[PDB]
Amino acid sequence: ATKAVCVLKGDGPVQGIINFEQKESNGPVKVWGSIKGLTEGLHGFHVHEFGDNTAGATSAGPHFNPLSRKHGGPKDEERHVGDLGNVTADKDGVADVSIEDSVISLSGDHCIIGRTLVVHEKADDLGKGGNEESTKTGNAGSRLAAGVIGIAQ
Amino acid sequence: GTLATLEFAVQMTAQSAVDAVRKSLQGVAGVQDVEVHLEDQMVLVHTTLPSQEVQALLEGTGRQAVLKGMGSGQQNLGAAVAILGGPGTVQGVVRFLQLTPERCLIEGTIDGLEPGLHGLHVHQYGDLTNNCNSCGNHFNPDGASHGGPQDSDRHRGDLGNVRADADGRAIFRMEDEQLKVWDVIGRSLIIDEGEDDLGRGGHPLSKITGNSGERLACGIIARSAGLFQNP
Ligand SMILES: [Zn+2]
Ligand SMILES: [Zn+2]
Repeated sequence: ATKAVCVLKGDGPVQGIINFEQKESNGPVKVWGSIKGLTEGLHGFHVHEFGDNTAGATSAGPHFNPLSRKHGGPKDEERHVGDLGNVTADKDGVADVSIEDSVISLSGDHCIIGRTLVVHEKADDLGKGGNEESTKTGNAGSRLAAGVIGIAQ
Repeated sequence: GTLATLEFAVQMTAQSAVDAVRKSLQGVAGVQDVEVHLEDQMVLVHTTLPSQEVQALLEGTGRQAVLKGMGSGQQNLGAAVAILGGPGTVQGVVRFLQLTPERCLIEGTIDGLEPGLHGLHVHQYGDLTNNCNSCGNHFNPDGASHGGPQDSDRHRGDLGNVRADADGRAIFRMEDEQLKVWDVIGRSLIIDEGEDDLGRGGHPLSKITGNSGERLACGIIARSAGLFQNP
């Protein structure tokens, strides 16, 4: 698929819509959109291995990771494929997301379609946290909102 | 139907918990094998029942039970789930399991429906920005005319009808030989307001949508774990 979209929802006030576009085969993926109702600051932003959300993050699996790496930031070479770092919310709680990424794709073995996108509570420490949980989830805390990434027209 | 292996994660510390769990499943209609693992906190269940029912049977005996995996014995060809929902009272969970390269088990439980036949369809896009209205038309890669599950000339997304009982619950389990799990990952599953006439209504929308009225609920067909893939 050439485009994709995700509608992030949660229990709290956090909600958002995220678009994906990939015009080149295995090319960069434009990730743009907006999330509102966040606290001001950096919020972890990750793609999970599965899109099953029948039991929350349990059924969602760990961070999408077909190359069995440890957690890093988007610009790190040692990263999970689903590691898209932090989005930044403004004083009004609005994070305007604008990202380019070539490790994720909308086709092939890094295809993120069918998988859960999550916006997290705290800042993702980008694998540099000095303890085991930093190499797994990046210590971003609990799930504020999520949705399945689907195919768009 | 075909046998399906369900991998449940069930909490059970004592040996008395293992005995309660095994008793609730063993000797029940449509449950071949049970295979409890105390060390791994796991219960494999070979069955022809819906997963929603086998989950209720486990949960009915005290301890909680989450479904973590789905296959058909020993290579996982593809598993998926669609959580139905939106603005109305309709909500449910439908699971897809690719049994063989040419056969797919679709199985689910849906509540909040008016008693009677409701059409069920895989639509082409998984775009929920305008809820079900943004999901596009019935998934039709072959450029076919609309039909029912029995018609070989049908849209690949055509799953016919689903009967809601007097309590508004609609349980079903079916195998489809044209729909493939990884052909529909990221697309949407939609349940409709009324009956799918299966192309046979003589109405302008009969050969397009089956004239089943408004879309009530819909979800994106998401990737889920096969057996032992999510620990
Ligand atoms: Zn990660
Ligand atoms: Zn159709």
